[PDB]
Amino acid sequence: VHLTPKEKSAVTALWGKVNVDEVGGEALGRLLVVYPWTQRFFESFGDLSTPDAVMGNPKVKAHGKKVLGAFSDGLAHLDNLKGTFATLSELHCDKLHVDPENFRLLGNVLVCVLAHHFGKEFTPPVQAAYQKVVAGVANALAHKYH
Amino acid sequence: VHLTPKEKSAVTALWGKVNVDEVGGEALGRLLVVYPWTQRFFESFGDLSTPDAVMGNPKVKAHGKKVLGAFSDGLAHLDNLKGTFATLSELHCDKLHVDPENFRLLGNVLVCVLAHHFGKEFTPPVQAAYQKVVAGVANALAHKYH
Amino acid sequence: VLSPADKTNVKAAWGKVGAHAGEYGAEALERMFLSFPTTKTYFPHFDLSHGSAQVKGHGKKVADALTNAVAHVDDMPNALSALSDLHAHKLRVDPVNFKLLSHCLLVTLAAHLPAEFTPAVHASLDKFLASVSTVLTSK
Amino acid sequence: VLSPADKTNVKAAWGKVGAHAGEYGAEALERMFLSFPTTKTYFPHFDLSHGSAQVKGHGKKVADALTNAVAHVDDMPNALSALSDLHAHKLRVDPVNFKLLSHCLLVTLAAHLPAEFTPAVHASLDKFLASVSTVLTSK
Ligand code: HEM
Ligand code: HEM
Ligand code: HEM
Ligand code: HEM
Repeated sequence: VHLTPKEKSAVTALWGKVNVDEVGGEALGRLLVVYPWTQRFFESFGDLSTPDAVMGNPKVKAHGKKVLGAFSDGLAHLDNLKGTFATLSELHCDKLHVDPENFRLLGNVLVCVLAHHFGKEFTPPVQAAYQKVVAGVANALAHKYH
Repeated sequence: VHLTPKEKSAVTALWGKVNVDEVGGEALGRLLVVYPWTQRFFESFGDLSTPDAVMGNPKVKAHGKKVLGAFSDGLAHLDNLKGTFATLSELHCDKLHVDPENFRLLGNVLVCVLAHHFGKEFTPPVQAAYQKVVAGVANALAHKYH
Repeated sequence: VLSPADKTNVKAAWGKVGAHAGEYGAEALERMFLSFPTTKTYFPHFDLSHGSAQVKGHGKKVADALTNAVAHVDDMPNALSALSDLHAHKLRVDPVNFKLLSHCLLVTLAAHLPAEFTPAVHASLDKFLASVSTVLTSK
Repeated sequence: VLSPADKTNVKAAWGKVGAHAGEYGAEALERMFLSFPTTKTYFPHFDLSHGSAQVKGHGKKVADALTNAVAHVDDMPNALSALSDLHAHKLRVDPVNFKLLSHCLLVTLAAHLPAEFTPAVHASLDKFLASVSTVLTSK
């Protein structure tokens, strides 16, 4: 993927404002609520019986923080997503066997969460920049599948 | 993608038996019949009004021959699908704007055509080898999207 | 299939759109064109730039179709029959593209209606837009 | 939606399966497990190797469900209701996987019934399997 400088600027400036303790858990929790088959991978997380239980589940919030960290790492290496996500690809593809369509879904949930938090500041060009990013991360995470 | 020697052997041995004048046109024609939105890209080909008209259309057969040639080229370079499909990726992504899901669909139609022609010889392990191939081609053809 | 809660959630969230219906439809289209450039080729007769009167007018038509689907949510295949024929027969819209526009509609709603865009309502809206998409690709 | 020709085509092609119904269902599962290894994780209690009595028995169940759908093709959501609840609620089967199995069923039919697998019938079978898949992922 290739972001223009304008896009890179827009992405980095928004990301600096992201709450790193909460946004990842919100994206992961929404993934589990909106696409419930994904819960199959989180049996050990306990109570996922209702949307409120999912969103407030300490393990969802904690795990979501790790997810967001990887996106942050991706953001720092837009020109080497593949090496950045190498071990995570082995994990998600070879060990967990997550269908890679779900990487696309989680990236798009993250985009919805950014829109939710930033409102009008999440303009159409800002979204377009973030779509390049989340596509790039999804493609890199799926590398062990192709 | 990585084929085992057993898979490479199985793939190359079947391909040597493929009718290069007909199989590509059958795959392209079936793509147009089974997934009719794909006809949007072939307005200049004339009569596509019925399955018989599609399959017997001289331009479908001729164009399908070109498609098959690219798969043959891919088969010769399993370790460099990206460079092999470079110009085709520019064509299909940058110029034609074909959604890359359709590359997956055409590859799977090709697999059905191979099964149709080879019957019992198209065993489950032989199919699995070909699925690696057509995934590889689809991924390479989509490179300009990611 | 849409649950009773899905139907109430979608009606409630969409009800908040008010006079902005056309505006949000136009914004979702703009989001789609910029984020997913492949979709632009369906509109060679439209200028797709910001402030385009053509995109604005089209957003109103898209919104009106969604409103029709909300209002006839138990009878969507019937309510959207004409639109389904148009999108499949005449326009040959690739089914993937409905997922793209649906996503952009969710983003638009999230960006404008933060109180409405709860996790449950997000799930309901996604199911609703997927149901609309299924009808529009059914022939 | 399935056209009258789709329904006749599917009935005709499936009618040719005869006593091989279970066998072809088992073969499609095997094709899926080998071609798309991600799908294997749903069956930790089955041995997935060739000749597996468990895959054979399961192929019969899959075939019986498809036959039920063919026989009740205008009432599929109802006929497959129990199966839909199972695949979504209990098993949490990723929707992508239905496309994988559907493709493997087409391959199996093409490999066994070359006279039946015309372009038109291929199109009808694809639409039918996609309709089955929609029901099985609908909750
Ligand atoms: C952009 C997409 C994704 C990113 C960036 C991501 C990131 C991560 C990260 C950073 C971890 C922590 C690994 C560690 O402890 O070192 C993780 C673990 C995990 N992920 Fe994801 N993830 C993504 C998508 C998904 C999806 C879609 C699923 C399932 C639907 C999933 C299932 C899991 C599971 C089950 C673990 C725990 C594995 C273990 O601890 O053994 N991931 N992921
Ligand atoms: C594995 C997937 C595919 C392969 C390997 C492939 C291969 C090719 C090849 C070899 C050509 C000839 C280019 C030339 O004349 O030098 C071509 C042209 C073309 N392809 Fe494909 N194709 C694939 C998928 C598709 C799909 C899915 C579509 C549309 C649904 C499509 C639409 C076209 C069109 C419209 C042309 C003509 C472009 C022109 O002459 O200007 N292709 N393709
Ligand atoms: C939520 C999904 C969608 C809805 C509700 C929707 C609704 C509509 C409506 C109401 C119209 C005008 C109908 C008429 O004039 O009779 C229309 C036209 C059209 N739509 Fe959509 N649509 C959707 C998805 C899409 C997608 C995904 C695409 C392509 C990416 C698309 C491409 C078009 C095109 C090309 C026209 C014709 C415009 C013209 O020629 O002036 N639609 N749609
Ligand atoms: C054409 C699509 C499908 C049909 C017609 C079908 C049919 C069936 C049937 C009839 C059963 C047994 C029901 C029962 O015991 O009450 C079953 C069970 C099951 N299916 Fe499917 N299925 C389909 C797709 C899938 C897919 C794509 C997957 C996963 C990749 C899957 C995974 C399972 C699992 C894990 C079971 C339970 C087996 C056990 O625990 O013993 N199914 N299916």
